[PDB]
Amino acid sequence: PPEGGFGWVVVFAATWCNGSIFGIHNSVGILYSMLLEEEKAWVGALAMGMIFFCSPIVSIFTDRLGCRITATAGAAVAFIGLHTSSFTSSLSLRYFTYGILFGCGCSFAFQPSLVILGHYFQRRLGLANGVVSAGSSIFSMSFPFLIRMLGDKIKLAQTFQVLSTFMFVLMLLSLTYRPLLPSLAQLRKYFNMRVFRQRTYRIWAFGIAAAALGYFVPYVHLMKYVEEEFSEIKETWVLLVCIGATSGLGRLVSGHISDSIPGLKKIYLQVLSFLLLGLMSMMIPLCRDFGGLIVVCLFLGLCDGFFITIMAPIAFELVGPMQASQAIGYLLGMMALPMIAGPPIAGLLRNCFGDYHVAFYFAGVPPIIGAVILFFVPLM
Amino acid sequence: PPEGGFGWVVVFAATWCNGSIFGIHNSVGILYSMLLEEEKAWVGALAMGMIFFCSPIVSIFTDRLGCRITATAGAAVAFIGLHTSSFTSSLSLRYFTYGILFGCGCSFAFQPSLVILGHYFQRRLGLANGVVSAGSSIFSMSFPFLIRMLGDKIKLAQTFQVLSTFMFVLMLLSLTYRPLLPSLAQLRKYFNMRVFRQRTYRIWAFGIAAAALGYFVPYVHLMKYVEEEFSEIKETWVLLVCIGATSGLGRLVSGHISDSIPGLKKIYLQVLSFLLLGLMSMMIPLCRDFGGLIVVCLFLGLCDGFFITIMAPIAFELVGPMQASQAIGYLLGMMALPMIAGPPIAGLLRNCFGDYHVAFYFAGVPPIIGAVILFFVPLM
Ligand SMILES: CCCCCCCCCCCCCCCCCC(=O)OC[C@H](COP(=O)([O-])OCC[N+](C)(C)C)OC(=O)CCCCCCCCCCCCCCCCC
Ligand SMILES: C[C@@H]1CC[C@@]2(OC1)O[C@H]1C[C@H]3[C@@H]4CC=C5C[C@@H](OCCC(CO)CO)CC[C@]5(C)[C@H]4CC[C@]3(C)[C@H]1[C@@H]2C
Ligand SMILES: C[C@@H]1CC[C@@]2(OC1)O[C@H]1C[C@H]3[C@@H]4CC=C5C[C@@H](OCCC(CO)CO)CC[C@]5(C)[C@H]4CC[C@]3(C)[C@H]1[C@@H]2C
Ligand SMILES: COc1cc([C@H]2Oc3c(O)cc([C@H]4Oc5cc(O)cc(O)c5C(=O)[C@@H]4O)cc3[C@@H]2CO)ccc1O
Ligand SMILES: COc1cc([C@H]2Oc3c(O)cc([C@H]4Oc5cc(O)cc(O)c5C(=O)[C@@H]4O)cc3[C@@H]2CO)ccc1O
Repeated sequence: PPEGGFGWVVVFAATWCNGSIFGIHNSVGILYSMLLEEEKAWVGALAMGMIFFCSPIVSIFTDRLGCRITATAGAAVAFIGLHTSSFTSSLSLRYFTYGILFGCGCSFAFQPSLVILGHYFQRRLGLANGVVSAGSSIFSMSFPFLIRMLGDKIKLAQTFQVLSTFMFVLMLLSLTYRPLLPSLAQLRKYFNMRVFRQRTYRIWAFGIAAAALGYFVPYVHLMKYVEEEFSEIKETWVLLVCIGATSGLGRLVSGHISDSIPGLKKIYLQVLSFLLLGLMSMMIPLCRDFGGLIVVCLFLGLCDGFFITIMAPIAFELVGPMQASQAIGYLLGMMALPMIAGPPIAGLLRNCFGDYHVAFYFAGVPPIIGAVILFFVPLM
Repeated sequence: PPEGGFGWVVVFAATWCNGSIFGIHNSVGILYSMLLEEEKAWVGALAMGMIFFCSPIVSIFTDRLGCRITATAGAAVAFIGLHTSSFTSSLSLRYFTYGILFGCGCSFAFQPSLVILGHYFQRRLGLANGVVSAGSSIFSMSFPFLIRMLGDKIKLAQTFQVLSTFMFVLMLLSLTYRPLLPSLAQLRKYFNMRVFRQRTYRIWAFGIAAAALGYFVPYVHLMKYVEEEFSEIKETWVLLVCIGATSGLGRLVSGHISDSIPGLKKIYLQVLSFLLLGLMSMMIPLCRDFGGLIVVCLFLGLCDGFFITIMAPIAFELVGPMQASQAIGYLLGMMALPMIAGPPIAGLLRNCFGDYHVAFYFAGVPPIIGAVILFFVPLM
C-alpha cells in the first residue's frame, strides 16, 4: 500500500470520526443536566454500548457493501438521530431517537474507520492508528467543556443542532474511504464465522473480553473516588490534565513502536497495559497524598493508550487484511457487554460497603486474568 | 443511453432538487413575516437570482469536475446556509448567509440536474425533463402552505432546520449522478466560449433572454391584480388551483410531445408559449368576470409549462451532449438579469399610473419580441 499520500487524508477523516463520536458521548451527561434545567442515566449507556454491540453487523455490511457506503450510511443515521433529538420533546421519543439511531449510526460509521486505515497502511499501520487514537483522545476530552460553554449560552435544541453539524461534516469526510483492496444459505454466508476457526484469534478476543470490566472501572470511578475521599483539595483539574496528556502521548508512542515489533509479539504490549493497570487498580485505595493520585493518573493514561492503539493493528495482523473487518467487529461485539456491565457493578459494590476499596480491589482482577490469558497466545 | 433503468432513479433525484429549491424560495416571504412577528424583500430576490446569475461558473465546474461533485458541493453549501440562517440573529448576517450561501449552493446543485438527465436520456430526454418539471411545479406550489402551517406551530430557527434537512436529503440523493458519458491560458481554457460560435444558439439564447421580463411579470402580479381590482370575490384559491394543475399537466404533455418533433422544429413550441402569453398579458386588464380570470389562469399555466420543459431539451439538442452544460449555464446566466428586473419594473409602472393596465400592456411586448426573434432560428 501507499503507506502515505491519500492514506493520510483518510487518517484525518478517521480522526474526525473517533473524536466526534466518543466526544459527543462524553457530553451526554451535560445534555441530561440541560434537560433537567428545562423541566424544573441508562439511555446514555445504551447509546454508547450500541457502538460495540452492533459491530458484528457492521462487519458484514463492510465486507459486502464497503467501507465508504457503510460509513456514509452510519453518519447519515447519526445526523438524523441528532436532528430528531433537536426536534423531540419527550422522555420516550428521546430514548429511541438517541440510542437506537445515533448509537447505531455511530457503530456503522466507526467500524470501517479502522479497516480503511488497514487498507492504506500496512508497514506503518501502527503509526496511523496511533495518530487516529491520539487525536480522538484529545478531541474527546476537549468536547464536554465546549458543550458546557455552549449550554451556558444556547438551549438544548441548538446544541443538538451543532452536534448534527459535527455528524454532517463527519459524513462528508467519510467519502474519502476510497477502496484499495478487493472486496437459509445467505444466513450461513453472512455468518460464516471463519475467524473463530483460528485458536490465536479466539483466545486473544476472549482475553480482551474478559479484561474489559476491570479495565474500564477505574477510568469512570476515579473522579468519584477523589471527590469522596479527597474533599480538601481544589486542584482536581490537574488529574484530568495529567490523564489526558499522558494518554495521548502513550497512544502515539505505542502506535509508533508497535511497528518495530515483528509479529504476534506486539500482543505483549497489551499484557503490560493490563498488568500495570490491574496492579494500579489495587493501589488507588492506598493513595494518601496528591502526588500518589498524580502518579496513578499518569500510569492510568499510559495503560489506556497501548491497549486501544495496538488492539487495532494486532487485530489486523492476526487474521490478515481480508478477514479484518470481521475480526474487528466481533472483538468489539464481545467487548460490548463486559465494558458496559463493569462500572455499574463497581458502583453497586461501592454502595454495599460504603467505600470504593472493595470495588477497586475487585476491578483489579479481571485485567490480570486477561493478561495471563493473552500471555499464552504469542507462545504458539 | 439506457433511456430508463437507473436513469429513472436520477429523474427522481432531479425532481427532489428542483421542487426543493424553488419551493423553498417560494417560502421566503412567509419566513420574512415570521421574522417581523418576532421583532415587533431585496434579499429574497437576490437569493433566487443567484440560482441563474451564477450558473455560468457552475457550467465550468460540471465539465471539469462533474455532475456528482458539483451537485454534492452545492447541496452542502445550501445546507450550511440554511443552518447558519437557523443560528444567526441579525439583519446583515442574514443577507450573507441566505443569499450568498444558499442561492449559490442552489445554483451549483441545480445546474447539473439537467445535464445528468441528458446523460441518461437521449431519445426520451423530453419525457424525463417533463416529469422532472411537473413534479417540481407541484412540489413548489405545495411547499409554502406547509411552511405556513409549520410557522403556526414552531419558530423560525426550527423551520430553518427543517429546510436544512430537506437540503440534506437533496445532497444524499445527488450522489446518484453516476457519469455515463466522457468528461492567463487557464482563463481562456475555462472561458473558451465555443457555444457562442453557433448562430442558432446565439439567437435562441438572445430571444429567451429578451422574453424573460414580460414572461415573468404576469405570474408574480396576477394575484395582486385580482386582489386590487376584484375585492368582492372570496374564492381566490380557485385561481391558484387552476394555474398549478394546468401548469403541471402542460409540463408533462409538452415534455412528452417534444420528443415527436424531429429537430429544431421543437423551438416552435416555445414561440407559442411566448405568443399566447404575450396576448394573454395584454388581455388581463379586460376581464370583467370571474370566468375570464379562470381562463386566463389556465392559459398562463399552459404557456408556462412548454417554455421550461422544452427549454431544457432544446438546449441539449442545439449543441450536443458535450457542450450542453455550457449552453444551459449561459442561457441561465443571460436570463438571470431580465427575469429579476421584470416584476420590479412592472410594480414601478403600476405605482406611477395607479393601475396595472399599463404594466401588463408593457409586459406583453417583450415575450412577443422574443417569439418573433426565435421564429427565425429553425429556418436556418
Ligand atoms: C431513519 C434513518 C433513515 C436513513 C436514511 C438513509 C441514510 C443513508 C443513505 C445514503 C447512504 C448510501 C451510500 C452513500 C453513497 C456512497 C458511495 C457514493 O455514492 O459514491 C461517492 C462519490 C464517488 O464514489 P464513486 O465510487 O462513484 O467514485 C468513482 C469510482 N469508480 C469510477 C471506480 C466507480 O463521492 C464523490 O465523489 C462525491 C464528492 C462530493 C464532494 C463534496 C464536497 C463538499 C464541500 C462542502 C464545503 C462546505 C463548507 C463551505 C462553507 C463555506 C462557509 C463560508
Ligand atoms: C484513559 C482516559 C480516561 C478518561 C476517559 O477515558 C479515557 O474517561 C471518560 C470520562 C470523561 C469525563 C466524564 C465527565 C466529565 C465531567 C464534566 O463536568 C463538567 C465540568 C465540571 C467542573 O466544572 C462541572 O461543571 C467535564 C468532562 C468530564 C471530566 C469528562 C472528561 C473526559 C473523560 C475523562 C473521558 C475519557 C475518554
Ligand atoms: C406557475 C408559475 C410558477 C411560480 C408561481 O406561480 C407562477 O408559483 C406560485 C406559488 C405561489 C405561492 C403559493 C402560496 C402562497 C401562500 C400565501 O399565503 C397567504 C395566506 C393563505 C395561506 O398561505 C391563506 O389565506 C401567500 C402567497 C404564496 C407564498 C404564493 C406566492 C406566489 C407564488 C410563489 C407563485 C409563483 C409566481
Ligand atoms: C459509561 O460506561 C462506560 C464508559 C466507558 C468510557 O471509558 C472509555 C475508555 O476508558 C476508553 C474509551 C476508548 O475506547 C476506544 C475503543 C476503541 O476500540 C477504539 C478507540 O479509538 C477508543 C477510544 O477513542 C476511546 O477513548 C472509551 C471509553 C468510554 C467513554 O468514552 C467505558 C466503559 C463503560 O462501561
Ligand atoms: C420574485 O421575482 C421573480 C420571481 C419569479 C418566479 O416566477 C417563476 C416562474 O414563473 C417560473 C419558474 C420556473 O423556473 C424554472 C426555470 C428553469 O430553468 C427550470 C425549472 O424547472 C423551472 C421551474 O421549476 C420554475 O418553477 C420560477 C419562478 C420564480 C419563483 O419560483 C420569476 C421571476 C422573478 O423576477
